[PDB]
Amino acid sequence: TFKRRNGGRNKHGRGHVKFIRCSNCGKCCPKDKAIKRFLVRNIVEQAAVRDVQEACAFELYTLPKLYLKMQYCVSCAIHSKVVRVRSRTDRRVREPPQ
Amino acid sequence: RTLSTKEADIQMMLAAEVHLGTKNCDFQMERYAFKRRNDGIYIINLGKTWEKLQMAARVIVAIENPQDIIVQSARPYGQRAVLKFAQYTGAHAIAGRHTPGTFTNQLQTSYSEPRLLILTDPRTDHQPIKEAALGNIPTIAFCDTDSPMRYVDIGIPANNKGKHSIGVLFWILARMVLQMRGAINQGPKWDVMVDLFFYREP
Amino acid sequence: GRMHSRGKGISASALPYKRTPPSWLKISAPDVEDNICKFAKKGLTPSQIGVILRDSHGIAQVKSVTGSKILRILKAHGLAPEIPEDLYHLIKKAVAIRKHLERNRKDKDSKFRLILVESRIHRLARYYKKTKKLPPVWKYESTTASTLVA
Amino acid sequence: KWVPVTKLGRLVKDGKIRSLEQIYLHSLPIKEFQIIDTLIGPSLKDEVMKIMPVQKQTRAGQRTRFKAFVVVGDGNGHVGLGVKCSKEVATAIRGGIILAKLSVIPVRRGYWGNKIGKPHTVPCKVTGKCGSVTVRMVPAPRGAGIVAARVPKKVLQFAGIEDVFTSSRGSTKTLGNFVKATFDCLMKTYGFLTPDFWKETRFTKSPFQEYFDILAKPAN
Amino acid sequence: ERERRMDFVPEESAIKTDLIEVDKETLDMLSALGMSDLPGVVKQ
Amino acid sequence: MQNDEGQNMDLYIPRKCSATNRLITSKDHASVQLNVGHLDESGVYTGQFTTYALCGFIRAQGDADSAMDRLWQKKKAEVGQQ
Amino acid sequence: VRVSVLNDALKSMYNAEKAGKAQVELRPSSKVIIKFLIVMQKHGYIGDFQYVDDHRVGKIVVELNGRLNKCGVISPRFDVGVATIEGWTARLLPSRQFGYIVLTTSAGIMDHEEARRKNVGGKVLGFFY
Amino acid sequence: VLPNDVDLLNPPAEHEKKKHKLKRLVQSPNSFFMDVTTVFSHSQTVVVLCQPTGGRARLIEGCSFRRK
RNA sequence: ACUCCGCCGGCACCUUAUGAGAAAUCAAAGUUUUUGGGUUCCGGGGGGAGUAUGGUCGCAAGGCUGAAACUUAAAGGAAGGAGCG
Ligand SMILES: [K+]
Ligand SMILES: [K+]
Ligand SMILES: [K+]
Ligand SMILES: [K+]
Ligand SMILES: [Mg+2]
Ligand SMILES: [Mg+2]
Ligand SMILES: [Mg+2]
Ligand SMILES: [Mg+2]
Ligand SMILES: [Mg+2]
Ligand SMILES: [Mg+2]
Ligand SMILES: [Mg+2]
Ligand SMILES: [Mg+2]
Ligand SMILES: [Mg+2]
Ligand SMILES: [Zn+2]
Repeated sequence: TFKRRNGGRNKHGRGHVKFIRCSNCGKCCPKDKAIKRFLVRNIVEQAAVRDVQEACAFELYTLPKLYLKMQYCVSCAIHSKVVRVRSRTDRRVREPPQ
Repeated sequence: RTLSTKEADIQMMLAAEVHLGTKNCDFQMERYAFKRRNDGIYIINLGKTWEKLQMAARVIVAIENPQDIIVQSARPYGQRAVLKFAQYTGAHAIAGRHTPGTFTNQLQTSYSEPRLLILTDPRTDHQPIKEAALGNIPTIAFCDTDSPMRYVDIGIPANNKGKHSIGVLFWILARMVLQMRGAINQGPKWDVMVDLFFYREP
Repeated sequence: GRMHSRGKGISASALPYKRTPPSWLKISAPDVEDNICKFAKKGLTPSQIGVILRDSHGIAQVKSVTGSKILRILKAHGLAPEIPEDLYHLIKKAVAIRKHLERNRKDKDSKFRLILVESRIHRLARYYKKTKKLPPVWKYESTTASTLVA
Repeated sequence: KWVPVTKLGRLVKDGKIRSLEQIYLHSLPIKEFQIIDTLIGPSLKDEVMKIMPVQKQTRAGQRTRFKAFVVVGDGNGHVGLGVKCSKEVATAIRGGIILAKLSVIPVRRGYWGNKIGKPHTVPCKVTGKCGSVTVRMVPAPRGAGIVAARVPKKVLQFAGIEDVFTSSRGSTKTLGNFVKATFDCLMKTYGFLTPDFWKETRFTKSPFQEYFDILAKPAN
Repeated sequence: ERERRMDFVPEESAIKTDLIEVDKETLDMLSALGMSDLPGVVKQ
Repeated sequence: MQNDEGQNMDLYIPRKCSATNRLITSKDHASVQLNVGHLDESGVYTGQFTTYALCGFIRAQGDADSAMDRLWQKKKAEVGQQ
Repeated sequence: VRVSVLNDALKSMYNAEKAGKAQVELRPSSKVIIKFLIVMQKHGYIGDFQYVDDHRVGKIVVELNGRLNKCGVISPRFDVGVATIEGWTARLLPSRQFGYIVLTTSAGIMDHEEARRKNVGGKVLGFFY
Repeated sequence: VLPNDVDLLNPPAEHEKKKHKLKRLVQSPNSFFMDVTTVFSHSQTVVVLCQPTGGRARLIEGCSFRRK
């Protein structure tokens, strides 16, 4: 039984795609199959912004942000709850959630 | 100068924005669209809209018993026009939600066997249109540029979204049905006011 | 589609329904054939003779003015090359690939294309021998091919 | 007694409609089995084809329901097939008989060669499909008999077919699809446009339009 | 409560037959019908 | 259909779709038969009409609307309607 | 590549007829296609068809009337003597009362009923009913 | 347009205009000649009156060309 | 560079059945008992078995070609309105 029209990856009109290494376990996974999430958050957690802002040595200073691109294998994405098992009808929804 | 019955109706339909279509046109509605403007909106050919209204009226008058005609609307803007349309033409109006099995389940109280079915929008009234195809029930429907034509025998190209467009269309159709019965005098005028068909918000 | 690929292109010329020359074309058939012979003696081929006539003389189709195709006109004057133009260009391409391939032994892509070009040479040469446009014993030889062309 | 709930039920109850062909002509659904008993009732003849138990797995055990295949027909061009599932064998049979009547179709019959006597075979080559089962019927000469397996043969006899050649492909041991495929090609006998149907259509008023006044008046 | 809707009818209809605003494409649509002489129709 | 003598041997003659010319079978519940009324000089229904039958096939394709429009554009020019 | 222009012509008509089209274009045209259409036209299975000259091969537009159930070629074109026509009709035609097999004989392209009258055999082109 | 709302033998002159040159009922070229000394609209040669391109040759703003 | 209309070619996607299918599903896996456009390869219950043997290629690992005796009743695929069920 064929579960997905895309076969679980995103590859059309090409033979080979070089793999990436899972950010969690290091497993090799084709880049077009890996679950990718681009996390942008303040380098200082919200629980410490007040303290760090009070101790600032500059009248004005914008706290930088932390940019991290996370690439998971399927096993880690499911285990870490980055993605969840969806019903047969909901599997086709490709739009990101709210 | 004096305006013919067609020029007066087309003048009335222009004021109600009956000619303003959607930004998308179904391939089976292209024959009624006139031109597309740079805005992307399609303009319905009001000349053909009037002709289909006449054809629909000819089908309605041929029904010996008006109670066999059922006119309904799912969206609130048309729930007022259908009630008034059935008041003057003698049809049977069903405003609100259509109960599945009405045309097929012979044992439920709401069961009916209409000879004709009138609808305001095929896209929103897909249930009665789908169910009418199980009982040899022809259907008339007001169809916008992006309306599916499946199981629609007579499609009237018009704007079935605006509150004024829906009211005017049923007002003109009700007048045509009565004028073809000889109940009222010919011409583009009618003692009834069109505003009785427009949607009355709470 | 293409003989030696998966291409499915359809781009091509579309001849008009009017086979006669336009009313604004005043050049006569003897004048046109004089130019065709004049260009052939300069080394031009039938393909690039018609291009000059179309672009610089307003002659869309030589057959409409003269009633004969360019190659037929050249043959009547003994100016048709011994090797047909299209076969000549395939040999020239095969020579170019082989010359490139002698310095690039690891260019396996070129080695693949050389096989396709030479097989195209042999299919066309076979046809020309059947129609007697080439000598009956004519044979394509990679060793001596470069002497024929260029 | 019978209290019709449909327009056709009232007209048949009144007596305005007196033949199934008048209903078939307008392709009207028949939703009351008493209509069929009023038009071709006395000439019909039911026959249970098979009782098929089906099971649904449950926590406590397996729920067994019985599925009855019933064929009805007068042997003169009308045949019907009904299948009902019920918890009791008797209840399934009674409901299957009702379903068979509600699905009765007209079966067109023709002549193999010369048109001598009454029609005895199918008018053309006709095939029907259900699941993997395909049943083919080829016109046969008079006296050839019904060359078919038991399941198609029973249906063809009730339809009034006397002589036909048949062939099958697929899982005919699936009786449900075998009988349904046979019934499928019998209803296609009126769908094939032969040259004798090329004559232009002369429309007639439908029963609902002809008797609007009788239908307008409520029945009490 | 029928009077809330039925009897409610203003002295002036919401559909003004005069001063009808139309687009360039709409005017050309009426010309094809030969109805470019309507009183209300006027370009924006 | 007709025996060698002449007697009819069909239960009935099914209608043919006015657009596609297909036969309409007894179970084609998506097929509809439509009537278009005739008017007089004044424009009042005169009790006369033209009948059109459509098969479920064409209505399911969504081509009934255009088929009816063409069939009426021709018929009305023949019976004087306009 | 294009092997049988007749197959393309008849396949196009059969698909158009099932979709309920009134017209259909056949390209390329050939004198075999035209003579096959004429046999269908004489028996009232198609309406008026028109040949368009394009200086290359031509095109044909065929008017359909909804009477054509199916039309197809038989490939390869087997030889058919007069005595073997009966077997072919029992195979390709719905019944012994309508439907025609088109043959190419030395006397011209004709249906199998005309071939029996003239007592001439030939090769099968196609069939229709 | 729907298949039955069009006539294959008499298509609108605007529809055939936008069809591919090879897919019209009769093949017709989209090219033409013009005066300036005739020049082909899609000339592959450098005349500098016209500059060849992937399609129509780029003409010069200075001179005026007359189609013929 | 961007905006709008269109043509040809390409990787795909979305809706839909008038189609097909055991179904999953497929705009081709459609135009098939109403069976025929052209052509190549290839399958005939499950195992034994890609094994034995012979040949051939390879430095080798192995590749290509490739059985039988015998054994077995299954192995396997999909899973009023809607679905062949
Ligand atoms: K993925
Ligand atoms: K090219
Ligand atoms: K594209
Ligand atoms: K139930
Ligand atoms: Mg699994
Ligand atoms: Mg590619
Ligand atoms: Mg790979
Ligand atoms: Mg091609
Ligand atoms: Mg090849
Ligand atoms: Mg899909
Ligand atoms: Mg086969
Ligand atoms: Mg085996
Ligand atoms: Mg049920
Ligand atoms: Zn991982």
